[PDB]
Amino acid sequence: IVGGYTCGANTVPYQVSLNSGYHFCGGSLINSQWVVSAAHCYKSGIQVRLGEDNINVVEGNEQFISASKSIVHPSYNSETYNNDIMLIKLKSAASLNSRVASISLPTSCASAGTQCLISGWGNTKSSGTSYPDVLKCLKAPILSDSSCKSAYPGQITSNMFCAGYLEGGKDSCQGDSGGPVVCSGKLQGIVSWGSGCAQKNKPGVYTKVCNYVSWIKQTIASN
Ligand SMILES: N=C(N)c1ccc(O[C@H]2CO[C@H]3[C@@H]2OC[C@H]3Oc2cccc(C(=N)N)c2)cc1
Ligand SMILES: [Ca+2]
Repeated sequence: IVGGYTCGANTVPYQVSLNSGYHFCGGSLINSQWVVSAAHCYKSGIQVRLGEDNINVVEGNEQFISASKSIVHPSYNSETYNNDIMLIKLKSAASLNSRVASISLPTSCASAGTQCLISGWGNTKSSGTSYPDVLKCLKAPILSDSSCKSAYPGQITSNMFCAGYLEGGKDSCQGDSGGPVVCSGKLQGIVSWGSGCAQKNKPGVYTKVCNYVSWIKQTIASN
C-alpha cells in the first residue's frame, strides 16, 4: 500500500495473509471455512494466516491453518487477469472472534464514487522497495468506468473496476494482491493489477466481486 496509513492491530479482522514460507498475497475471510483471493495468487502449499498484524512477530491472536483445496475461477485468464478470483478452503474451520472475522459478500455492485477500504502488507513505495510488517490501509473511491478505460484502453472488462486517485501517490502495490477492497461493509473488490504503483493516471485495477457472488456461493456449497 502506497500513500496509506498503519491500520492498527486487528482492525481489519477479515484480512488474511497467504503464506508459503513467507507472505506472498492477501486474502479475505468470507466464512469460517473459506477465503477469497486473486487467481494470480494461486500456488500449492498455502497456509492461511488469520488475526495477523505484524507478520514477522507472534503477537498472540494468530491462527495459522493450511489450505485443503484451492479453486481458481473456471474462466481465469492469466495474460489479461480477467476473472482474477480464487477460493481457498481451510483444512479446519477458523475460530471466529473479534480479531478473526468474516466479511460479507455484496448483495449488489457498488457504484462509482463509493468509498472503499483497501489493505495489505505490500510495498509502500512508488519508486523502489519497502515492505511493512504491520498491516497498511488506504481509503479510496471507485472511479468511473470511463476514467478506468481511458487509463487502460482495451484492457478493462466488465469484471474489473478501478479505484484510487488519478493524481497519483495513493494505490495498492506488489504484495497486496489478493487482498480486500471493502465498500460499505461488503467485499466489492480484490487487489488484481495496475501499472507501477501510485503513478499518475494509472489507478489500481480490482476484480469486481459482485459479478462472482453466485459462483462463490455455488462453489462453496458444493466443496
Ligand atoms: N488486462 C491486462 N492488459 C493486464 C492485466 C494484468 C496484468 O498483470 C501485470 C500488471 O499488474 C500486475 C502484473 O505485473 C505487476 C502486477 O502489478 C500490480 C499488482 C497488484 C496491484 C497493483 C497496483 N498498482 N494497484 C499492481 C497485465 C496486463
Ligand atoms: Ca503476527
